[PDB]
Amino acid sequence: GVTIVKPIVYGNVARYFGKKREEDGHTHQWTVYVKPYRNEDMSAYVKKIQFKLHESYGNPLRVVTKPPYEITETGWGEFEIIIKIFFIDPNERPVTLYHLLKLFQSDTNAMLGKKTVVSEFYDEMIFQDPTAMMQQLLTTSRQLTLGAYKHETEFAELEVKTREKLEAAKKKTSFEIAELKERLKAS
Amino acid sequence: LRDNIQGITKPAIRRLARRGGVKRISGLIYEETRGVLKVFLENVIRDAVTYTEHAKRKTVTAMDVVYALKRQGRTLYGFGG
Amino acid sequence: RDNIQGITKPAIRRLARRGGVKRISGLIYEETRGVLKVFLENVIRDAVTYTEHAKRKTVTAMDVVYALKRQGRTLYGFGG
Amino acid sequence: YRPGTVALREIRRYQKSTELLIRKLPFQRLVREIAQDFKTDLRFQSSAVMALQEACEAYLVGLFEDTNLCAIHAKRVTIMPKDIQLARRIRGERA
Amino acid sequence: WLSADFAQERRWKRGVARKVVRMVIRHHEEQRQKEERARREEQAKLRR
Amino acid sequence: RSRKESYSVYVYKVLKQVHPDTGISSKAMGIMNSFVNDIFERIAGEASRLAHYNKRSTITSREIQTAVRLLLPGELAKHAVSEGTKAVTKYTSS
Amino acid sequence: KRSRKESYSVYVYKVLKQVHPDTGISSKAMGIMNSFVNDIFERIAGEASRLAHYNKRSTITSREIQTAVRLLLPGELAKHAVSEGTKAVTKYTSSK
Amino acid sequence: AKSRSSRAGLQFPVGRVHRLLRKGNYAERVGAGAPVYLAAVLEYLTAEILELAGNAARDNKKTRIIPRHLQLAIRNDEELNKLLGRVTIAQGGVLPNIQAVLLPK
Amino acid sequence: RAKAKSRSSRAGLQFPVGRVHRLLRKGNYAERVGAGAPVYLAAVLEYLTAEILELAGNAARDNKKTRIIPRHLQLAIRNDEELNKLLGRVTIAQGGVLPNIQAVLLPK
DNA sequence: CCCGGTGCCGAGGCCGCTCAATTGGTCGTAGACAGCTCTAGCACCGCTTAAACGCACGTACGCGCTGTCCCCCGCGTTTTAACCGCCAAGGGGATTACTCCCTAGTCTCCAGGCACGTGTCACATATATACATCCTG
DNA sequence: CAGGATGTATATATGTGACACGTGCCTGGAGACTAGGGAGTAATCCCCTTGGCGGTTAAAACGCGGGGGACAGCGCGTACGTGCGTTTAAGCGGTGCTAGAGCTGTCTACGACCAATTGAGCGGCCTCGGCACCGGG
Repeated sequence: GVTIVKPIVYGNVARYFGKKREEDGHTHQWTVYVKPYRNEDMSAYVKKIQFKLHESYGNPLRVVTKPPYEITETGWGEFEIIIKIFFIDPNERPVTLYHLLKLFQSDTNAMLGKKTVVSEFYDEMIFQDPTAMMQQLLTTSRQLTLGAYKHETEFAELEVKTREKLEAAKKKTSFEIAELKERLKAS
Repeated sequence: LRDNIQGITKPAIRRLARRGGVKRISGLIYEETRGVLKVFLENVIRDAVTYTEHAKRKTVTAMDVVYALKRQGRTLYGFGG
Repeated sequence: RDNIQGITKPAIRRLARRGGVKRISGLIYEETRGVLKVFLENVIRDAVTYTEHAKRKTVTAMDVVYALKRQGRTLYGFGG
Repeated sequence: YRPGTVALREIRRYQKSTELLIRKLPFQRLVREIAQDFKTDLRFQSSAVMALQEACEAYLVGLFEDTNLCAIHAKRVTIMPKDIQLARRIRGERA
Repeated sequence: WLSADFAQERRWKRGVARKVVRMVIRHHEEQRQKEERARREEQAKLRR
Repeated sequence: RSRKESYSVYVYKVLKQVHPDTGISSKAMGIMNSFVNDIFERIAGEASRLAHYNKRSTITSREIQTAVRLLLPGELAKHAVSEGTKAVTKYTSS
Repeated sequence: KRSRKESYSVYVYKVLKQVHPDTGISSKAMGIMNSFVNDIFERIAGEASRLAHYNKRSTITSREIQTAVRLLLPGELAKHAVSEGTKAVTKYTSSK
Repeated sequence: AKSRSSRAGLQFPVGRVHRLLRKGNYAERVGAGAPVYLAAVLEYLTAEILELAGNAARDNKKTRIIPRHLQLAIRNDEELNKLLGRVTIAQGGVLPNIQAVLLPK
Repeated sequence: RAKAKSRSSRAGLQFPVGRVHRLLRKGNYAERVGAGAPVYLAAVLEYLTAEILELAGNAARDNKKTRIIPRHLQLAIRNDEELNKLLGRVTIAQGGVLPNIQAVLLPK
C-alpha cells in the first residue's frame, strides 16, 4: 500500500553550428538528459541510465552513472532515443522512456532567431509497493546542490520571460546612468 | 560534480607514461589508468575528509592531505610548512 | 661454517608447492637461498639490535616479533 | 618519423623536467567530484589540491614504471592492461 | 663594543657573585646536611 | 613467577556468545590475543596522532571514532562505529 | 593576532651555508627540507618510544635514541649518525 | 560493585583498556568514553573473527577453532583481509587455489 | 645569573635542541625525556640534513644551477644508495624522476 | 578420501589470593561557545591560443604458428641427519639495598620569527647558430 | 653512403620574481638555581630451559629416461604513431562578494590525582574428552 512518486524531466537541447561540418556533415550539437524535477540526488536510487541511439553511431548504446544524467553528441537528423533507467534495487523493474530528439526549430521559432532548440517532457516515476531497501533509498534522497534548479522548454517562451526582466533592468540602468553622468559633468 | 575523470586525457596519460619510461602505449591503458587514479583519489580524499570532518572544519587543508597520504604510505614533502 | 645449504632443493620445492607453483626452474634454488638469507640477515640484525639494548644473553621470540613488525612482516602466534 | 623515435624523445624530455603533467583546472574538478561523494559544499585549499595532484602524479609514475617492466617481461614493448593489473595485484591494491 | 660589555659584565658580575653567595648557602646547608648524612650513616649501621 | 596478562577470559566469553558450543585451542587463543593487542596499539596510535593534529591534549570517544573510521574498510568501519557509539551511549546512561 | 608558525629554516640554512658557502636554497626546497626533518624526527622519536615501552621504561634516553637510530638508518649511514651522536653527547657533558 | 564493562553492556575489560590507554603514553588525559568506545570496537572485531573462525572450523567436522581455520576466515573475509593484509597467522597455511593455467584440461 | 648558554651551542649542533626536547616531552613518545635524548636526535637529524644537502648541491652544480630545487633533491635521493632506502616510501613534489630508460626499449 | 576404534595430552573448569579496578572527593584547566573579522575561496566574463579532438596512412610490433633441443618431472634405490628422550649448568628472572638522574618551581635572560622596507641577485623566457640526429635515397 | 630535414643543444642576455639583509618587538623559549622524588643499577641466588650425548627410521639425494615446455625463427594483420586540419576549453588576471578559519574572551564540566575498599583476573592444578593416529573399504 506504499506508493512513491518521483518527478523527473527528460529531454534534449540542441545548438546549430551555423553551417554543415565538412568532417562528418553534422549540423547540430545536442545533449540528451534526464534530471530530477525537484532538487534531489537521483544517485541515491538510480544505478545507471542507458541511452540507446540510432544505429548510425559507432556505438548506439550509451551509459551514464551519475545525475544529472546526460550525454553530449553531434548529429544532423532527428531520431527516437530509448532511455532505460535502472534502479539500485535489482528487484525493481527499470523504467523505459522514448524521447524524440528535436534539432530543428519551427517556422515561428526560426523567425524569432532563437539560439537554442529544446524539447523536454515531465514525467513521474511511480513505485507501487516497493521493497524496504528501495523505499528507504527513495525516502532518504538528499538535496542535489545548494543552488537553484529550473526548466528550459518552451525555450523561446522562457527566453522571452528572462528578457522581459533582463532588458528592462538593462535599459533602466543604462538610461539612469547616462542621465546621472551627463548631469554631473555639466555641473 | 560528474564525469570529471575524463579530465585526464590521452595526452596527459601519455606524458605520465613517458615520464615513467613507457615507450608504446595501448588503447585500454588510458581507461585502466583513469580507473586506477580514481580509486587512488577516492581513498586519499576519503582520508582527507575524515581528518577534516573530525576537526569540524569546512575547508580541506593541506595538512589533512599530508596525513591521508602518510596513512596510505605516500609520505609527501613540500606541503608540511 | 657456510651452512646456508640447509635450505635444500626438496624444502624449496615444498615451499613452491605451498605457494602454488607446479614446476620449478633449474636456477630457482640458488636465488631463493639468497633471498631467504637476506631476509634472515635483516630480521636477525633487528633482533640482535633489540637484544643488545635489552641486555639479555638470549634472543627472544619477543625480539623476533619486534624485528618482524619493524620490517612490516607482522606475525601472530608468539605473544605479539 | 619512425614510430618510436618521437616517443623516445618525449620519454627523455619528460624524464628531465618536473612540471605537473596533469592539467590543473581539469584535475581540481575531479578532486571536487570525488570530494562531493563525501561532503557537500566542501572547500579545498590551493596547496591541498596541489599536494593531491603531486601525490597522484607520483603514484601514476611509479605504476607506469612497474608496468614498463611487467610489459618487458613478456618480450613486449607496448604496455597492455594485464600489465597494470599484475602491477596492482603484486602491490596489494586489488589482490 | 665596550658599552654593552660593561652592561653585560655588570649583569654577569651580579650573577656570578650571586651564585657564589648561593653555593655558600648550599654549603652551610651541606654542613647541616653533613650532620644529617652522619645521622643517616648511624641509621645504616642500625640497619646492618 | 611473573604475571603475563591477556584477554583470554573475555575472548572466551565472546566466543561463547557467538558460538555457544565451538571451543578454541591455546594457539588460536594466543593468536586472538595478539590480534587484539595489535588492533589496540594501532587504534590508540591513530587516536594520539589525531589528538596531536587537533592540538588536543586528550584522546576522546570522538578521536577513537575517527581513528576507527581511518582504519576499518567500509562496512566494518560503519559497524564498529555503531557498536562504539551504542556502547558509549549506554554507558553515559548509568 | 599574529599566528606565527615555527620551522627549522633558520638552522637548515645555517648548516647549508656552513657545508656549502657558495650554494643557496629556494623556499620550496627549504619546505621539503623541513618536512624531511620533521618526518625523521617523528620516526626516531617513535622508535625510541617503542624501545622504552618494550623495556618497560617510562622515559626515553640517549641509549634508546641510539638503538633507534641504529635500527632506522641503513648500513653505512647508521654508523655515521651514531658516531656523530656519540661524539656530541661526549662534547656536551664535558662542559665546553 | 558494577564493572564498567557490564555497565556499558560490553564483555571486554573497559577498565583494563582505560588503564592501558592512560599508561601507554597515548595522551595526557583519557576521556571517560574513549576506553568504552575502544573496548566496544575491540569486542566487535573479536566477535566477528571468532564467529567466522568458529563456523570455519565447524565446517570441517571440528568443534574447536584452530589457526588453520582462523587464517581461512581472515583471508576469505574481504574486510578482515584488508585489515590484516600484511599480517601472517602462524600455522595458518594458505587458501586452496590452483591457477587455471596450471590446471590441466 | 651567568651568561646563558644554549644546549645546541653547548653540544655543537645547529638544530634546536630546546624545541626537539619540547616536542619529545609533550608528545606521545614518553612521559618524561632525558637531557641526552633530544641532543642525540637533533644531531642525527642535522647529519641527515647535511648529507642530503651536500648531495643536492652536487646535483645542482651538475645541472648548472645555484639554487637547490626539488629536482636536485629527487635526483640526489634516487642516486644515493642509502638515502634512497631511507626515503623509498616518500614522494617529493616537483622532484621528478630519473632518466632510467630500459635498455630493451632503445633503438635497434 | 571416508569410517570405526583407541588414546592422550592439551583444553577447560575449579580454588584461591591480590592487585588492579572501583568509589568517593578535590582543582583546575582545556574546551565549548559566542563575538568579530578579514583572508581566501567562490563566481564570472572576456581576449588569447595552446592543447585537444578527429581523421588519414602505413609501418612496425603483437600474435599466432612451427620446430628443435633440453631441462625439468616422475620413479626407483641409496646415504645422511632430523627427530625423540635424559643429564648438567648456564643463564633468565625474583629479592633486597641504595644513588645518580630527572621532576617541579621560579625568576633571569639570549634568541629567534615576523611586519616592513630596502637592495641585491637567480634563471625563466627569448634568440640564434652549432650539433647532432635522423630518414628517404 | 649520403643530405634535406628535423630536433636538441649550447651560450648569451635581461629584468622581474625571490632570496638576502637590516630595524626594532616581544613573547614564547632557554637556561640557571634550589629542593624533592624515584626508578633502575648492582649483587646475590634459586630454578627452569638450553646445549650436549647415542639410536631410528624418514627424508634428502643421486641417477635415469623420455616428454612436454622454453626459446628462437617467421609471417600475417592490424593498430598504434605521426602529421594535418578543425575545434574547444585551458590559462590569464580583473572584478565582485561573502563564508568561515582563526583569534579571542569568558565561564565551566571533566579528568588527573590521591586514598581507601573490594572482587576479576590470573597462576595453578586436575580431571576428561576432541581430535591425533591408524588400518580396512
